[PDB]
This record gives sequence, C-alpha cells and structure tokens, in this order.
Amino acid sequence: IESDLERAEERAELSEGKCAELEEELKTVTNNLKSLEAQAEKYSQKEDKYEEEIKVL
Amino acid sequence: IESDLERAEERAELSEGKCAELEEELKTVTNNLKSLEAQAEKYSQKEDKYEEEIKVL
Repeated sequence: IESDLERAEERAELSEGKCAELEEELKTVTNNLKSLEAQAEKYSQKEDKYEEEIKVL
Repeated sequence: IESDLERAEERAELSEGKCAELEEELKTVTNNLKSLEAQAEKYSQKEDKYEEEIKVL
C-alpha cells in the first residue's frame, strides 16, 4: 500500500503540472483567435466597400 | 494508510480528467485559428484583386 500510494501521488502531481501548462497554452490560443477574428471582420468591411463601389461603377 | 490510498487515487483521477479536457479544447481552438489564418491570407489576395478591378473600372 505504501509503495503504491507513493507512486500514485507522484503521477498525479505530474498530471497537475501538465494541466497547468495546458491552461497557459489555451490562453495563448484564445488571444490569437481574438486577433484573427478582428482581422477577418475588418476584412469583411473592406469587401463590403469594394462591392459597393463596384456596383456603382 | 488505505484511506490515504483512496484519496490519492481519487485526486489522481480528477487531475487526469481535467488534463484530458484541456488538451481537447486546445486542439479544437488551435485548428480553428489555423483555418481562419488561411482565410485571412485568402482575403488578402481578394482585396488585392479588388483593388486591381476597381482601378480598371
């Protein structure tokens, strides 16, 4: 029991560390997605202006 | 000691599950960001083409 308890505690702590790293990774990805979304929506505004001018011309 | 074994195993399981969930979410968001990046490049091309066309017009 003692040996197995030791090993289980060790591996669980390992998993905890990996999970924290995953948290940080997810934060990075979320920020970058926000950036790309802003770029795309502004791009859409540009396309709207493009098409409107094209129609007029 | 056995009571301690119970607690150790259970906390290990909690950590492992959370790690799994965070990993999956990271995967999904990363893939979406990559796709939108490709689309941002695509619309860069589209705006260039639009500038050419509006000039000719």
